[PDB]
Amino acid sequence: MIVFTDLDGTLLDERGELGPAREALERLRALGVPVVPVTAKTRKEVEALGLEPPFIVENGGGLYLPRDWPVRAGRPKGGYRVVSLAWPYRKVRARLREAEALAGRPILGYGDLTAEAVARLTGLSREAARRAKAREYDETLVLCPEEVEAVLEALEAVGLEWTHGGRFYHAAKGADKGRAVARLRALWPDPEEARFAVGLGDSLNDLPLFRAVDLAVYVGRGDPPEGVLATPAPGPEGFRYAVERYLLPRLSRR
Amino acid sequence: MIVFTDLDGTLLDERGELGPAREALERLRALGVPVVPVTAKTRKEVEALGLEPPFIVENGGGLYLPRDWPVRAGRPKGGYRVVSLAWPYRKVRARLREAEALAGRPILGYGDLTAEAVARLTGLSREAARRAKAREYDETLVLCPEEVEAVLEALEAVGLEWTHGGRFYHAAKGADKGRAVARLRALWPDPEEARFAVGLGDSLNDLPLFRAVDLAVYVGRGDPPEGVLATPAPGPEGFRYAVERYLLPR
Ligand SMILES: O=C(O)[C@@H](CO)O[C@H]1O[C@H](CO)[C@@H](O)[C@H](O)[C@@H]1O
Ligand SMILES: O=C(O)[C@@H](CO)O[C@H]1O[C@H](CO)[C@@H](O)[C@H](O)[C@@H]1O
Ligand SMILES: [Mg+2]
Ligand SMILES: [Mg+2]
Repeated sequence: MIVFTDLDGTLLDERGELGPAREALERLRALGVPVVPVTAKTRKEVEALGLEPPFIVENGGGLYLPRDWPVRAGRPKGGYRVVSLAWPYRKVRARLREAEALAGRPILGYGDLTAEAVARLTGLSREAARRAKAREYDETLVLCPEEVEAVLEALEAVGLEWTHGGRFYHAAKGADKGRAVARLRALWPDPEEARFAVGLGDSLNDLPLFRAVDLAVYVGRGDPPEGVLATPAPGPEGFRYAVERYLLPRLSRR
Repeated sequence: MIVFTDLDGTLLDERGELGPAREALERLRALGVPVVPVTAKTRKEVEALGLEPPFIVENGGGLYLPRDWPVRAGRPKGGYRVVSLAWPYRKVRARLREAEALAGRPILGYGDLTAEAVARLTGLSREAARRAKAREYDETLVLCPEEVEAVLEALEAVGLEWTHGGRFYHAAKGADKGRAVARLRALWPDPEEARFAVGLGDSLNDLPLFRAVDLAVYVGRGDPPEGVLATPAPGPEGFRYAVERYLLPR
């Protein structure tokens, strides 16, 4: 079993911290069950949480592996090995200018904003906002609700893909959480261990994750997507519940 | 006679330079008639055009005078004395943060954006965008058409004032082109020279300017405000027309 988990609104509390999930994560570690973050966050943000690879960043844009992963893949990038699945940020940003020209409306993303502005918009500290701005694949958009319909159509017209991560829309090309999870499972050193995948998440950007796993669990607000399990409470309390009710039983058996 | 002139759309053209206005300006110079730019642009932008003081920037937020102006006013700053008429930018920005609270939504302006972003949104070069970001009084807001009304109501609720510049909304407190014109006229060394003021503007946001002068000329497109002269063609062509038809004869 491998557990693939989203971060914001799933494993992380409302302040972006891992505290509330520690107990459940320790249960999993004790049982030798690997946990793989699969997130809209950047590599810099994941590193700041103290999370080690393998992990998947920017909505599946990048798969990061340990430098000594037994299966040789990707290219060395700063102490890791990286498998790039999506277009680079620079290309997304260039194509966004074309979308903006079509929409006839400004389309602002983090790349247009100061760290100070991103901090104000997100509730992050200035330092954390700098990490959120260090994007390699995916752009986070800052859209007024009134312009969303027009903007999304403009993104499609210019060949970009969009998703939504809980509070913000994102634009990218080739970044899909399920594509990335599939790739990582195919690169797993122990085929048996990778045979059964669990996926937990809370937002639209997790729908492809749920399709790529064998057991899907929704810990967001409201009703779950069809065929995905719910928990009584959202976020880390939902993650904890899922570990204790859905996973632990499956880990003994017979 | 003093000629107060808006920049963009009036003295400047599509790309932002002097069309058939160079000659019109040299004529006024030859007659020893002062020309005072009155603009939404920053001091750094006006300097880049090579314009010498006196000039009025940021929609009347600041009046810049030569350091050696014969009438003592304002605060010394290098080659200038500056008369600040409006709240400083930092204070406007702080009030904006409050306005966001009431509006329950982000209110973004140039201060929140990179020079690269400002350049893309305005059509300016990165270098020109950096100068447009060097604001001392007034903030340029970046608003989608559908959010404008909610935002304006919030700005006013927190004690800010707003104006429309031609493409962007602006927020400030105490920046008014007419107030700045009246102040400069009162600070003019030779009262006889400032007795008759002319005001040329390309837009309706030049109404405060039009009210503060004795002869108002609209060199924009379509009908001019009531009590304001017009030209057949806008721009420096309008400026030239206006100078030839309305001024030179005096
Ligand atoms: O889209 C969102 O709602 C969130 C959560 O998915 O991600 C963005 O917002 C987060 C901050 O709220 C950043 O940490 C991420 O990098 C990204 O920019
Ligand atoms: O609001 C506008 O439409 C123009 C003209 O009024 O001023 C803003 O926009 C100009 C760029 O178009 C800048 O040069 C000014 O500094 C200011 O930010
Ligand atoms: Mg999430
Ligand atoms: Mg103008």
